[PDB]
Amino acid sequence: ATEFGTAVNHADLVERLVQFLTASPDLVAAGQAYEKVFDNTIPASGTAIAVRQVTLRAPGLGGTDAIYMGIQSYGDTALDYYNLRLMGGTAFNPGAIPPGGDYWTAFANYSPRVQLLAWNQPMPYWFFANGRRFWIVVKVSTIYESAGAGFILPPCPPSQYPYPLAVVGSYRGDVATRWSDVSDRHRGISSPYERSCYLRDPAGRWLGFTVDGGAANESDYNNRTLLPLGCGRYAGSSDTVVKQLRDSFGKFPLKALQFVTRETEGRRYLGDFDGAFYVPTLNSGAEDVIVEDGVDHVVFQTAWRSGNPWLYAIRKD
Amino acid sequence: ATEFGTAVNHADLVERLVQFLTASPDLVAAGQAYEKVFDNTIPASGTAIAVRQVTLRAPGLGGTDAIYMGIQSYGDTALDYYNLRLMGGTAFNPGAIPPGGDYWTAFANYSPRVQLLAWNQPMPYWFFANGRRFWIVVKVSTIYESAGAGFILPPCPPSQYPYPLAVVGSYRGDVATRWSDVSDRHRGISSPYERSCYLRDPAGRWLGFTVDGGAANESDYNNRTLLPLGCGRYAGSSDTVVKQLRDSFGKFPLKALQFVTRETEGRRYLGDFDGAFYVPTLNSGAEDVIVEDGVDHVVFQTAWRSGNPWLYAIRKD
Amino acid sequence: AYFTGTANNPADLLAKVRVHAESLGWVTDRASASEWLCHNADGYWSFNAGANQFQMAGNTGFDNSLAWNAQPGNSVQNNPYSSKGPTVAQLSGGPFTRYHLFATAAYLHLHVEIAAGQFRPVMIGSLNKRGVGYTGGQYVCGSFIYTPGQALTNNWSSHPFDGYHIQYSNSSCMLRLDGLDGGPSPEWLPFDYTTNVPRRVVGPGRGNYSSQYHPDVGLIDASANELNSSTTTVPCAIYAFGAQQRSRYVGEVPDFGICNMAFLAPGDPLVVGSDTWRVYPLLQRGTATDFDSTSAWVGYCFRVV
Amino acid sequence: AYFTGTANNPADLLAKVRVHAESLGWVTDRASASEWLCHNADGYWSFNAGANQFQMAGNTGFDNSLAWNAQPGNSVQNNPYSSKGPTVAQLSGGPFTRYHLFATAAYLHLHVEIAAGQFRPVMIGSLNKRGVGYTGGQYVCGSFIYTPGQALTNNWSSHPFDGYHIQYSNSSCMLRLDGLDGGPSPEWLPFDYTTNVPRRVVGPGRGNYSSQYHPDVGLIDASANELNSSTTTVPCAIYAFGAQQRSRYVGEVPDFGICNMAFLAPGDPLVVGSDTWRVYPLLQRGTATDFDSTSAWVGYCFRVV
Repeated sequence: ATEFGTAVNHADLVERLVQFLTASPDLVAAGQAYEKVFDNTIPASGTAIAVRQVTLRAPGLGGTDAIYMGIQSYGDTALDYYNLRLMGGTAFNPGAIPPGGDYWTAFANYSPRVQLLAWNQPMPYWFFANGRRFWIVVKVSTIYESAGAGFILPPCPPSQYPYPLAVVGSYRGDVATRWSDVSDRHRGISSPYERSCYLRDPAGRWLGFTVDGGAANESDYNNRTLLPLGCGRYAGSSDTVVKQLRDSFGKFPLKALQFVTRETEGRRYLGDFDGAFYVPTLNSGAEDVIVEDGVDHVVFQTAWRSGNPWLYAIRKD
Repeated sequence: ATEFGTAVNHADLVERLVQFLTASPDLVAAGQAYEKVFDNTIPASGTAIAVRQVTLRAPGLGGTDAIYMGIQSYGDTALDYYNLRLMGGTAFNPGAIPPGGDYWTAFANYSPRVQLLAWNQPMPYWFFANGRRFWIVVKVSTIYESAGAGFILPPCPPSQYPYPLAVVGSYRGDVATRWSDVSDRHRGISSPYERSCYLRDPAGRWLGFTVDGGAANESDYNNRTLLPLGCGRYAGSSDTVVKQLRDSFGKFPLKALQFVTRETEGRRYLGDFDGAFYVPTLNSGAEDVIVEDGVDHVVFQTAWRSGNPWLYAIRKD
Repeated sequence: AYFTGTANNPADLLAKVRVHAESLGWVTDRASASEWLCHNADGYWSFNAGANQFQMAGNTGFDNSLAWNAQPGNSVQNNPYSSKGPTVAQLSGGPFTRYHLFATAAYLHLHVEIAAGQFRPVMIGSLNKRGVGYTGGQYVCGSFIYTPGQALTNNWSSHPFDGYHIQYSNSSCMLRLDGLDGGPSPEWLPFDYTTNVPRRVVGPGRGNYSSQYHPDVGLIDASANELNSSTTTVPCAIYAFGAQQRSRYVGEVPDFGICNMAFLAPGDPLVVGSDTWRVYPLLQRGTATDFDSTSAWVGYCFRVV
Repeated sequence: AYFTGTANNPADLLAKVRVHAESLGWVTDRASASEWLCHNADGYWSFNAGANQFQMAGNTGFDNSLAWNAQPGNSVQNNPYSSKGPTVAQLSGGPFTRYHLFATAAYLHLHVEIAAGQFRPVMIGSLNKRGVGYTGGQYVCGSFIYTPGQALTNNWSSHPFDGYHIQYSNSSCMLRLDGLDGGPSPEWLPFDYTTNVPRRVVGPGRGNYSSQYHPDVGLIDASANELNSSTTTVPCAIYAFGAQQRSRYVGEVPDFGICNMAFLAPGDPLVVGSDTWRVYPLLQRGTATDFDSTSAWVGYCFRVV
């Protein structure tokens, strides 16, 4: 379910991920391994790296769920990037690919893509996976890149809301970007911004969540945010308790990340990240492991800055 | 299920409505009668008419559904409006009424109110009702007014979307109006405008539909409209076929009314009006009856005008 | 009911479809290796096979001494067009990957895959009256391509049941409506909008094109449901304009619907109710906004029996 | 566990709650008709009953020769406030309609309905350590009303676990945190935010006020679900501020949550899981925006056993 190592290049990383998903001892023993339903390389690379397209199937823990993802590898030698794109869906249909174009459109309830930034070089990596969700973390020098997708845990029975699919990435996948970018829009999972976290509304609507507002982003998503880091909505001061959070006598408190929407029509609470928590920064940092009740948690920070409100921990089991 | 008559006043009109819902031979014989869970008169009338509050429960055709509705008779003699406000919900709780305030807030998943306009003087009426929806139409002199609410008919199994509750009225219930209003916002069911028709999304979000856009209305509702009368979205001319629709050799074609939402996130087909259709105005008008396959249909026109877009017919069974 | 096969040349399709029709009881007044003069209890039709295209025309009477485009009450001379041209379906050299044929006693539908991703529909039949009393209702449609290589679905292009096209010579499809506005019974109304002719007809043919004139275009756009990935059938209502721009609904296309393929492949099944539906693209699948080089995602949902 | 009854005067409530505590096994070092000095395995508390209010104060030691507000390590003298005032709960001096008592070996919760729609809750207990190693954690809260007739929830008002109040004399609730920033072990931190004192504590007390300082205010705002009319319990986290303005999570209130009463009545049941919940309004229900004359829809949830 967990794997730490170094991949010689982005390709090496992707087949390492697929072998981990399809052959991890826990996954195979528990019958939670994922099934590959599509694997092609349609484009004719020119001044660019070969593009690998993979779509994988997912049963979930109980074996009764139908979950479909997609993964793409895209890069350009001239600009020196090897972006890895991600997306999700509820159905796949290979024949639904038009002559040319692309295949990601064939996914039922296709959603805008998120991506992870990397390049062809030995990169230390961290894999976390489970029958319902998977998380990716890559250590880039002093920068940490992360993304993931899976099922959230709503407080309502799965009978009426059986598809709580969520997809999150550091940056929007609609544009090609270089990992050396220093813009604030490039951040981690805990603090989505400008189409960095999409979630399937029970009404089959991929509602984006942004911790902070943005003129470029659509007005609809400004009313739905991640409360734990979005405390500024109610607080009347820039400085709040969250930004100044600190450990307690050596104990690092793990705070759950929530999904909430508050529009004119109504209010509803959706669920919580499975294995992602917020933690302080002082006297700590990335790569740190903390044990709470016998379960370990790793520490990571967003690429933009390593500040208190931009630091999160991920459960490793 | 159908009743034509004249109510001596608004209070008597509501009285006759409730007696029709209770003791209608079809309703009682089939056991489809509604249940009255609340009936109270909280306010102390001053220079205004007594206010009647009613909450009723509908079991539906199958007897396994849970439908909750409320009706209010709000009036002011000094202004001489005896408005009849309507709203819907999923649960009721009498103890959830605050000291003062109102009770409509106690509704679980409360929605903004729609209303019906009339005044205290004998008034012809047309009542249509069924286990899943009801329709009210009153001929106010030169003005025909109408409203109603109930369940739409989605094309998907009821197992996953069991609450397709819809509420529609001639005008928004957030303000008081005199039935001699001269604003374009006062119109009929077929064409809602400025919060005149609300529908409960499968995600429990009450989405209003408007055939025509409006600056005052929220930006979100602009992209979701009723297609039959909203053909201007795609047509490149003011005059279109629908405006010029006419009967064919004495046969009046009936067109079903439509619910559709086309947002950035995605598209979806919600349902159709049960017993309401669009028909032309030529060589015809209100109080006209047309028989199709042994089923009769009445013809009504909006308060604004009797133009071709401003006319619809209701099935009478 | 449902037939499939291959044809190296259009004459092969000609032979196979006539064989099927004759086996199904269709009455052919005259037959040949390249020309047809057939009829049924509903109406009369005439077809001619060119080197790389089919020529079709309606008919009301028979005369063996008249050419294929000179039968009594022919659409060539009895149409508002000044050009006086018959229906045309433009195809390729003849190499066909496969053809799917739907045959009934009242209508005939054909969908030929000329090449990988290239499809050309052909439609013949009569509209379901649905209790509406009118004489005629026979419809014959073809597929026309503007120019290979350039914008394939350009504005000048015409398609079956099209509601928007620019062309002064040929029409993709027609519709018969006898005795309209007190005129002579033989009347073949073409699918045109920009000619401003007193009498004309319009349909959802093009699907969800930007300048498509039909109120259901929204229904076709939203045919695919994002909630449960469910797709529904939208009746293809047709409209006829009177002498002074007064429209009259005429009917719906039998066993035919137009549906979106955002989330479906050519020929994939989606059973709705006890009836089964077959779905095949109009010309060629593209992206959402590719309304120039291909047919975007407009789909032809049919009922298979 | 759960008790109910009636009381004409505060003394009757005092008598019945002491009877219940003694029946449960609570140790009362001194008992009287109006003054108490009681303690348990967790901490020491002292209470006094006034004509129309209760006076509460924490304690660390016992001395029978000292007044009710002069016990060793008293909160009156060991607090940052210059006023040096104890906790106060402003009740009425008339017949209380009803009350609800939750009694346990570690905490005591009281909710008194002084009149129709009027409620005055009282909380005493110790926060769940949750494995966090710290000395103290005893909390005593009271209910304060600014002025009858005018805005009842005005800014100057203070409430249990409040995070924003304006007052220089009295505090509605207080918390114990020993040995903070190297200071003497006896420390009784009050709930204040605007005093800018080096050491203080804050809580979600007020609920969803406009200027409430807590990151879970949104969680309380969204406690009610528009989907299935389902409500969820939100842990009430308490935060503490150090000299260097670095906050430290301290714990959560045992068997206590906050939720919106937008779609429930006072005392309506909603069993979430195997545990049962009792929900009652804080002071008085109003509308969504009635943050002046009433307590809006903030609801106090207690786990009934």
